[PDB]
Amino acid sequence: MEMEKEFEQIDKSGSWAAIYQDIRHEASDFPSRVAKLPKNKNRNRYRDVSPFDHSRIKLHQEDNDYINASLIKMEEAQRSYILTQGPLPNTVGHFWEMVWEQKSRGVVMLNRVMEKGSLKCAQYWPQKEEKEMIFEDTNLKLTLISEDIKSYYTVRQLELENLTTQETREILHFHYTTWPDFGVPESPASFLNFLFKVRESGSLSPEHGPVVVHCSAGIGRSGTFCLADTCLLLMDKRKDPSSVDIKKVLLEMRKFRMGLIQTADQLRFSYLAVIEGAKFIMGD
Ligand SMILES: Cc1ccc2c(c1)[C@@H]1[C@H](CO2)CN2C(=O)CCN12
Repeated sequence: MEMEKEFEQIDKSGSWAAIYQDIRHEASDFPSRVAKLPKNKNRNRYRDVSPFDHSRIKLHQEDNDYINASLIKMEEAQRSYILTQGPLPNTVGHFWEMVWEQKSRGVVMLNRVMEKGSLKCAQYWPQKEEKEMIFEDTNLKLTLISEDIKSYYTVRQLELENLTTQETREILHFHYTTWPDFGVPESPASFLNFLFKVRESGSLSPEHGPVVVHCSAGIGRSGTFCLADTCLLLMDKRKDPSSVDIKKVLLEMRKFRMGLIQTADQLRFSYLAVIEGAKFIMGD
């Protein structure tokens, strides 16, 4: 069923809450035993948001290999994503260790450091060229190279140095700065523009490790980003773009991380983004 017609049928009937609860009921439940070990309590931002054991990213160290991060592997679309929480004061070094070890080119940030008057993640990148950051626990150095501030997003060029080997890599930081403190954006136009800027950079391409995507918990806004990207890629590959079922793609992604899409309003916004996405790239 063409999703644009499914959309108007749900809107006219006002059944968004009913559709959303059906997804919550059918979603996978897999063990997260490593996340719940007592040694890992200060590595989790939220007690109710944990990576599954089968899909968690492992840090390359013998001490403690745990980080709140999941590998989302989309077999038909041929895309992979790492979805993670906003870094905590004691996990900023783990975060950059993961970017290094997984060979990621891009980090996608969908939150502000402060929202609703409370801290939603650590200040984990340098704000001035001449004041670099050193992470002594993981032996990494991070330097701000350049910053491009636009109305709806900022892009940063960062240099990550493995102090152990003196190898360096260029990381691109894509910061979506205008998601509202409450609800979802009225139009998906600026979110879509942002998504196609991340693509144009190479950060989502198979010649690099998976993109790292985060918000505060790494399930709601983060879920919206990967769901829109994968659905638009499937519409480009298939003989019948009308066969793409957004609810079935979301349930496949929920095999790899719990809770993706946190509200019925985020589910409706994801439909709106894909639908408009299709028109721009398939109509005109
Ligand atoms: C669906 C959509 C919306 C916006 C948008 C794109 C796609 C992106 C980039 C422009 O922003 C450039 N681009 C094209 O010219 C073809 C499509 N793709």
